[PDB]
Amino acid sequence: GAKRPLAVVAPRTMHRYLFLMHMEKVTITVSPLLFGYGHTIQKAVLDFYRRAISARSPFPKDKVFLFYAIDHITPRI
Amino acid sequence: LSPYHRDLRERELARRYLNARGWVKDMTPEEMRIVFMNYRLPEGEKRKQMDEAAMSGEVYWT
Amino acid sequence: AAAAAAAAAAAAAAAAAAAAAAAAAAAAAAAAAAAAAAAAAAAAAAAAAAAAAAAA
Amino acid sequence: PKEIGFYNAGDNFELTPQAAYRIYKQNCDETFWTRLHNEKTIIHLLPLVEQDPGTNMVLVDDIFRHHLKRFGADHYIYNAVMQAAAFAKDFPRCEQLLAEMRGLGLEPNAQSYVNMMLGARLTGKPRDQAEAFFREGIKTGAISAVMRLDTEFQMWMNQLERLGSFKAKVGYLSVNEEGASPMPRDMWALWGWHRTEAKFISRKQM
Amino acid sequence: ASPLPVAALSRLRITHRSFLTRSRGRHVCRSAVGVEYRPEQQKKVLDHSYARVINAEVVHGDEQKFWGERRTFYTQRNIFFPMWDRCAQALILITREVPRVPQEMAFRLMAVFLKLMLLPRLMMNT
Amino acid sequence: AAAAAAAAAAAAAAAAAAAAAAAAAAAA
Amino acid sequence: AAAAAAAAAAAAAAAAAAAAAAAAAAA
Amino acid sequence: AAAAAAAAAAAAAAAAAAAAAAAAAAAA
Amino acid sequence: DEIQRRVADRTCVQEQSTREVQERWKRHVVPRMQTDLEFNLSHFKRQHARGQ
Repeated sequence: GAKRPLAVVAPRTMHRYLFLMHMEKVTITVSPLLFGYGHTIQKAVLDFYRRAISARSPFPKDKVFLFYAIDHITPRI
Repeated sequence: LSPYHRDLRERELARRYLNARGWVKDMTPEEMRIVFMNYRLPEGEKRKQMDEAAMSGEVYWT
Repeated sequence: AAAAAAAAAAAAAAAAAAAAAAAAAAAAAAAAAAAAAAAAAAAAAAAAAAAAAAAA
Repeated sequence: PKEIGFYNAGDNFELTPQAAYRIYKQNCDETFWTRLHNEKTIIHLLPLVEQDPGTNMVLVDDIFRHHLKRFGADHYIYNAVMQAAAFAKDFPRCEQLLAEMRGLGLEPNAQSYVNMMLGARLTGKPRDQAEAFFREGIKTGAISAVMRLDTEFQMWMNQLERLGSFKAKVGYLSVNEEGASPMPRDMWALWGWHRTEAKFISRKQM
Repeated sequence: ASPLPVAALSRLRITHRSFLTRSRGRHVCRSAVGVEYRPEQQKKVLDHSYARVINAEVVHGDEQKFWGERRTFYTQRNIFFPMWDRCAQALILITREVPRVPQEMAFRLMAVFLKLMLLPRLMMNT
Repeated sequence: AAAAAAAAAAAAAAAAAAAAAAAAAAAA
Repeated sequence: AAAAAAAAAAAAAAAAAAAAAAAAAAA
Repeated sequence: AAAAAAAAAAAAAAAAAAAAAAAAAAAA
Repeated sequence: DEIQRRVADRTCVQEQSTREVQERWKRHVVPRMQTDLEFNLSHFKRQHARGQ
């Protein structure tokens, strides 16, 4: 639904923290059955989570939901 | 020596891969389990780990 | 074929899919063994499984 | 030698088709050969594919089957061969391909829908077979369009007709003249702003 | 020849989305390839209404302390626990032994008697 | 038949229903 | 009567079910 | 399998009832 | 081969381990593992829901 067309130019900065903006929920789905050692996208996503729920995060900690999945899911946010 | 990490096949050729480049070559494996162990780890758990029996009991069941 | 960009696979890089035992491959194979073996061995296995049912 | 490839008018090194296919034929089973290299070869084959669809399609299927038994099934390979069929003007082959994607559990990519609009177009079939592809592709959440659907679709069509194929009378692909050189006529040419950003760099840097 | 197992085909999906991205002024083609739950089962995931996917906080209460855990044992390095061990503990806990009820073992003890009592019932049915 | 009986005892009600339905559908 | 039961305990599922279809077809 | 069915088809109703009583007493 | 060898020498010493852990898992766990994980997760869900 759009009454007026979209914008043509976007501002550019570096976002150090995830902060609740217009988002009402953030879901993080990982199958622990998918597994490996060292730096992997698994580690990256779970680290996303670790950052969002950390002490210095402006994100409200009640709206972040971690989900363990059974079958072999490429971790998604 | 622990249920999972105890294998003679892969352990021997590991020792000989180390002996290849001249890492500690005078070692009987059983003194290797002695000279290398967590040194800040306390006494009882360390003699518990150096022993085959007390370390034989812990296995993933199912 | 001289320039490839970045390779991407079905599973993750450097992450292996750890095995899990599924429904049919276990159930139906157990029923197949129980089938083609005997009703004597299925009787003794019914006695060991009722042993595990009374133990449970 | 000019058979193997050369530096074309924009001073770009391009391989020759029939040079590419041979490189493929030798390196298929090589460890360093990745699934992208296959589709790169298939791409390199397209002009041949269009100028003679009968005898140059068989090569595409060699690559296809071979890729399929080295890496089971992929988006890369299906996109590629379906584009090959799109230039070879076989529509039924394209739809068949797409069905095989969905049946395999491969979720057709935005490029699969663009391939379908291309096939749909240059096989000389009416509009709205392409429009249905674009709209279905946008429902799926593959294509994301910012404008209303009609004008966006017009944009895709106008972008294809500029690009019209190798055999056509008008298009970008319809221009066959290539300034052919064994070596780029200027070695310090820039892709960037500075001399730092220069187009040609050492192979050990690249 | 399917990359997914035959069972998971009605549920899973394989998505490939390729992007041109800028790297130090240049442009590289990187794709995201992933296996994902299909849109219907996805909307059932976001609703928390979906089986086969369990909320983490029922597995071990309070993730925030679990993932946010930093090692305090004889160390002033406050580094987070490694990844491999958190994953390992998780997939240990997921896979533990549920206490199977003897009542289901009774339905299965009745299911064991199927053939014998069906042949014995078919012999006496004439 | 030991591990077959070990695995048989662990089956759930829906799983025991699946196995009985499949063993009855396969034979007779 | 004992030999038929000891022969039935040696039978498979395909065996007791095809003997079920044969005993249903015959009698 | 065929010999057991050919031997069971030649038996009477009382012999089949006695074999069903023996199969109920033995195998149960 | 230079590219993939240098990339491997960067991130690849790990999958060596990942392999033997994986097969350890398939040898000592998978055989005696439960068949149905969904009933397990259901169980956990109702258990947590009951406050127990």
